[PDB]
Formats: sequence, C-alpha cells, structure tokens
Amino acid sequence: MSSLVRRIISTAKAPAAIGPYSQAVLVDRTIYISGQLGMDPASGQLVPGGVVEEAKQALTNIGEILKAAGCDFTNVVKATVLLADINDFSAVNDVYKQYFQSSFPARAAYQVAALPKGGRVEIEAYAVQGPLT
Amino acid sequence: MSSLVRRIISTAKAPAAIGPYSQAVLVDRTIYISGQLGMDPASGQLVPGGVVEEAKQALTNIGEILKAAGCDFTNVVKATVLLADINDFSAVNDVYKQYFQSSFPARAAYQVAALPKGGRVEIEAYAVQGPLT
Amino acid sequence: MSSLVRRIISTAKAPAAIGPYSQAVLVDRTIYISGQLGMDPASGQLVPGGVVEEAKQALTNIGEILKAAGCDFTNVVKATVLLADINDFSAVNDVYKQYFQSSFPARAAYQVAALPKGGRVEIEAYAVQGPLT
Amino acid sequence: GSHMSSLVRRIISTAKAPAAIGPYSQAVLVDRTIYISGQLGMDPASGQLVPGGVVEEAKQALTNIGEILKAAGCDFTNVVKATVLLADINDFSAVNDVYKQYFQSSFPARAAYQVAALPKGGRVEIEAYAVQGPLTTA
Amino acid sequence: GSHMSSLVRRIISTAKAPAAIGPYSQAVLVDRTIYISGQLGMDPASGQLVPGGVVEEAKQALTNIGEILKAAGCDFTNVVKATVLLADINDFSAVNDVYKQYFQSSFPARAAYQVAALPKGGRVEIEAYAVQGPLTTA
Amino acid sequence: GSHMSSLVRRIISTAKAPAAIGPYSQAVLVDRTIYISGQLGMDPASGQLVPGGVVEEAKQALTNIGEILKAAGCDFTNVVKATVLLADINDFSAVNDVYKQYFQSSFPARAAYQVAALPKGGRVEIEAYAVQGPLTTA
Ligand code: NI
Ligand code: NI
Ligand code: NI
Repeated sequence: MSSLVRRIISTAKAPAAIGPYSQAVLVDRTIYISGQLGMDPASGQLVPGGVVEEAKQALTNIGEILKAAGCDFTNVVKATVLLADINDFSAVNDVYKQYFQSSFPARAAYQVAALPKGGRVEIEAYAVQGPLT
Repeated sequence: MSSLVRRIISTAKAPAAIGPYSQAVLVDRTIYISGQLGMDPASGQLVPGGVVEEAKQALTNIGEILKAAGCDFTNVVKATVLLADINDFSAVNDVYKQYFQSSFPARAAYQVAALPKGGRVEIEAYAVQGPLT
Repeated sequence: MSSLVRRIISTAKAPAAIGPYSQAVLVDRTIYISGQLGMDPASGQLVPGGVVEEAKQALTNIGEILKAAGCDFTNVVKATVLLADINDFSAVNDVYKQYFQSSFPARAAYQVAALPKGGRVEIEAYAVQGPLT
Repeated sequence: GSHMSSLVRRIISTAKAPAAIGPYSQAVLVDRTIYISGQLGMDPASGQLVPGGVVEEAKQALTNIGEILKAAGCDFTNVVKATVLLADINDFSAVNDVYKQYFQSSFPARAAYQVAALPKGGRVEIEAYAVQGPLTTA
Repeated sequence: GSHMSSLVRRIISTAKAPAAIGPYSQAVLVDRTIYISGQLGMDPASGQLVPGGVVEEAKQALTNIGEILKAAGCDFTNVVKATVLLADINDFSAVNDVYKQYFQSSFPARAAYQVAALPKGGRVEIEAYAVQGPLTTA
Repeated sequence: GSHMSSLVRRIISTAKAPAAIGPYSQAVLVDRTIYISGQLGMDPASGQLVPGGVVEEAKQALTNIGEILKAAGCDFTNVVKATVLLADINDFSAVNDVYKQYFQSSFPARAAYQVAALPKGGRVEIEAYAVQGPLTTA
C-alpha cells in the first residue's frame, strides 16, 4: 500500500516536551495534537493568573503547533477540554470561543481529578491539513 | 492536494449546542462526534431518572447525529464513556450493549470528577462513513 | 465511494473483553485501540505490584494488539494515559518511555477519578498501519 | 481481495449513444476515472454513420461522447485526455473546428493522427478519458 | 518528494508471456492501475508469431495478456479498457469472436481499428488497462 | 459535486516545448496522473519539424516530453506508459536506440506501431502517461 506521510511536528514557539511525547504527529492528513497546558513556551512554566490565563496560553500553544503544520484553528475538527474545576467551564468557554471564527470543532469538556503540574486546564486537539472544502 | 470534504453535522433531533462546538464534524470519511449528555433534544435539559435514563438519551442523541451524516451505530469505530460514578459501569454497559448489534467499537470507559450540568454520563464517539467492507 | 476496510482486531495474546467492546478496530489505515488496563491476558486479572507493574502489562497488551494488526509501537500516533494518581506520572513516564524507540506519539496524560477494576493506569492508543514514510 | 479498499467500478450505459453491442461497454468508471470507448459519427437510432462526411461525423461523435459523459454525471469539462483518429490527416483542421466548440478552457491533453481504417468506414473516431468531479483546476 | 504519499509502482514480469526486451516492461502497476504493454500473438518460448493467421494470433495475444494479469494478482475481470489494433479492419468480427470468450459481464471500454503495420508483421495487437481489486461493480 | 473530495486538475504549460495551439493542453495533471499530449519532433522555437529524419525527430520529441515532465515536477522516471507511433515500422530499432537513452530501469509499459500519417508529416510521435511522485518501486 502507499507509504503515508508521517511527520513529527516540533516548534520552539510551543513548550518543550517535559516527558516522552511529540507536540503533534501529522499522519496522512490528520494531525494528532498533544494535550497542552498553559505553559509559557520560553520558560516551560505555567503562566500566572489561574484558569483563564492558562486557557489562553494553552490555545496559543495549539495555534503555534497548527502553524508549524501549515494549518490554523479552522483545521481543527475535534478538541477535548480537560478542567481541574467544572465551575471554570463558563470562563473557559468564553476564552475558547475567541479562537474559532467558524466551523466550531466537535468537542468534549469535563472535569478530571488532576492535571500535570497542577494545571487548571489542558486542551488536546485533532486537525486535518487543508485544503478543506 | 485534494480538497477533502469537511461538513458540520447539525440536526434538531439532537440537543442544541449550549457552548462553542458542533454536534459532529465529518472530515473526509471520519466523523468526530461531540460528547453527548442525556439531554432531551426538544428541551435541552437532562432527562430524569439518573444514570440509566441519561445513558439511553445520550446514545439516542448520538444515533440521530449519525443518521444526519448518513450513518448508524454500525459506523462507529471508537467510543469514550465518561461516568460520574464507576459503580454505574455495569448498568451503563447493559444500556450501551443494546445500541450495537455487531462489530462492537473500540472503547474506553472510566470515572471523571464532574460532567457538565451534573450529568451522570457523557459519551463521545468516532465513526467512519460507509460503505465499510 | 470506495468500501473501506473495517476489521475487528482480536488476539488471545491480549485480555478478553469484560464488556461490549473490541480490543481494536482497524478502519482504512487507522487503528483505534481500546483502553488497556494492566490485565494478565491469560487470567483477565490485574497483575500485582501496583501502578508500575500495571503500566508494563497495559503497554504489553497494546503491543500484542498492534502485532495482531501487523504493526508495532512505531505505528502509534497518539496515546492517552489515564492515571488513578497524578503522583505516579514520573514512574509511569519511565515505563512508557521504554516502549518507544523513536517518533514518540502525541499524548495526553492526567488523573481521572476511578478506572475499571480499581486499576491504577489505563492506556488507549491510535495507530496507523504502515508503510509510513 | 479484502485487505485494500474495494474501489467502485461502474458500467455506463445510455440509450442516447450508440449501443455497445458485444463484449464492450460505452464507458467504465473506476474509482474516479472514466474510460470512454471510442465513438464514431454513428446515429444511435439507426446504427449507421450519419451522412455528409467527416464534419457531420465529428459532430455526431462528440454528441455521442457528450451523452455518455452525462450518463456518468459528467460533462466535457471532466475530460482530461482525448484521442482523435482520422481516415485522412488533411481533415484535422475541419474536425478541430468542430472539437473546439465543446471545450472552453483547461483543455484536455490530445493526440490526433491518421489510421488505416476505422470501423463502419468511419472518417473520425474520438476516445476520451474523464475524471468524475468535483475537480479543482490550478 | 516526501510531502505526499509515496505510491506503489510495481514492474510486472512473467516468463509465461513474451519477454520485454529493451527499455519497456510487460506491465506497470502504479497505485491501483495496471498499464499493460500491447501484446501480439507471439509465442513466449519461440519469440515469433504463432502460425495460422489473425484468429490464432488473437488467441495467443489474449493468452499473453492473461498471464500478465495473473502476475499482477488480477484476471480479465480487472480489465477496464482495451484497444484492439488490426492489420485488417475486416478481421474485426473474427477477432471479436475470440475476445468475447475472455469476458462475461461488466465489459471493458474498447476501441478497435486498423493500423498501417504492427511489430513482427503481426495481424492483431491488444493493449489493456486494469485496476487491481477488490472492485465493487455497480 | 461537493460530497466527494475535489481532486487537483493542473494544466501544464511550458515555453520549452511546442506550444499547444488550439483546444488542447501540453499535459493535464489530475489527482496524481499526468496525461501528456503526443509529441512530434517539432522545434519549439520554429513550430516546424527538425531536419534529418526519424532519428533527429525522435530526439526532439523526447526532449519535448522531458520539458513537459519537468514543468509538472517530474522526470522520465515518473513515466509509466508510453506509445510510440511511427510513419514506418522499419524505423522502430533506430527510434528505440534513441528512446533507451531516456530510461535506466523500471521501464514504462509500451506500445509501438505504424500509423497511416502523423501531423506535420512527422515520422515519430510519442505519447506518455506519468504519475507524480513520490513513487516507491517494487
Ligand atoms: Ni484484500
Ligand atoms: Ni513530497
Ligand atoms: Ni459532491
């Protein structure tokens, strides 16, 4: 069968791996993006200011990974929003909405027991390289 | 490269979005379905009767989204079952089994800390548009 | 449209299903693998020794499912690591690292409230059948 | 035999073009490519060449191709290659004046040359390849 | 050169059909499409035309195509287009009586016409295109 | 018309090969397959056959194909089928001696035969099919 493209996505505009994973993997046309915490890309540290600031940084991180793969947020087809606190759902929703102009992805969003580094939010995503009709 | 089909799936036979997401996204042949709670499609409210009733409604909701995309449960390849209580695993399993006549999907099933709206169960799914061999 | 290959993956070298799911589903070239606990394939029981032993068994289980589908760990593109305890992240990371020689998958890793059978870890994965470039 | 996708193979058949009598089809669509049998200036109803020589024949042949394309959900914009077979190379310019009426832009690849003889005494035969849309032209 | 999938390109080669001597292959499979070099009524063992004229030649040519299809994991049901080249248009009916024996249904697209000359003095040459299965016929 | 992928269809055009004047393109790339119009031994600059007979013409024709392949991001290793049309079957060996210079291994499928006449009085015309890489040869 055809040999499908498989490319590790890696940019210094997103945080370095603090464990055994790639930022994202592009395979054929689908990009599987690792869960992103609200880590400042230069320092590798959670940004201050709690869940809202962290959500903004996490989504910014995803945006830079998408850009490295020739995509933007319009390429995203599914996301998962992992919360440390379900009471933050409204606040996180309002952040998240700002990163999608259109064609809102499929999503699941819920509270887990704990995230790495005591993050308040982690977002994973799936995207498909364009062109998309 | 080819421009792949990307279609937002939306039916009034499933609940309206109470946040910034689509019910499902079809991209090429893969359908990414949002996490469904046991919400009555007409009202947008959780059905009464607890985890069993909610699981039935959530899976019914998924079925209507699949139908909107020209599919049924035989198109589903993976599901995730998110529980508010791991003690409900048996009861939810017996509900879930009724929606698959065959070719049971891959699955993961476990307890999270909280779901939106105080749901007792949420189910996400991945499907592939047929024909399938 | 073309009729895509859809094959239920099933091997006696991985645990039997204790519920209504397949070990994995191959659909076109993508393999959706069910969440694996650290269950001994012969007995269906969690191996003793806690999170480290369980992680090793879970990943071994995934390896046998990949082998049944003509793949190995280099085919994996995404994994999710579900922990019963976020303090086990380091220990689980060191186990997990041993199963990837290269091209580390995308990943998300975090603590949930409870796993089936009181497992300490569950790992799901997504793979793509080769050849991969 | 089941480890790769099963690709669509559709037999095209329309009463609006000469019937394909014997062990051939008017066209075969397979995956997205349509292979169209060479068409002569044969009248579908009569089973004979239309009168009036190479120009009338070219018109009927291209009409025939058009009806086959339509049966496959396509039109002339789907054509990516055509071969124009002639009884006389010196009829090329006159056949080209017919042919150019069917194409606007993004023209098919083409070969045109003279053969020793065509079926039915034909003076022109056109074979085409097309690709089922949608197509994005660059 | 690495940003798109690398498609399979397989050279077909079988001792059961005339050897392809010089810078050509008996057939090339690329992705799922098999392009088969035109086959004459050449005996594989002798390297010459079989005796007995156009009918014997057509049988050998189609036998040759069959062995090449088999080498590519296919049979005659995989064929989607064929071209029948003749030394004499008036041999069409007799060659067609041979050809029809190889196909049952879902027939290939076809063109048949007379050329000025074929290699080796041949009276018939058949070129075919096939698509590696599985195929779903509609 | 939007429920299947929209496949790329690219018109190939290069000044380095004879211009395609009238309702045809030098080549069409569609999905990954390139259909290349038959090329004569025509000088691009002059619009006429090069002098010196069939051997000089074959060289120019293959040079023409080369420039078209290059315009489509390909070279001769991308070619999967070619057809060699001749004014004289007895020129096959001499044209083959030219042709073999363009191919090293993994040769295209081929048909070669004599036609009654080619455009422009040509003695050789070559049509080719190619597939945009990357390609994995087995
Ligand atoms: Ni198969
Ligand atoms: Ni490339
Ligand atoms: Ni469409």
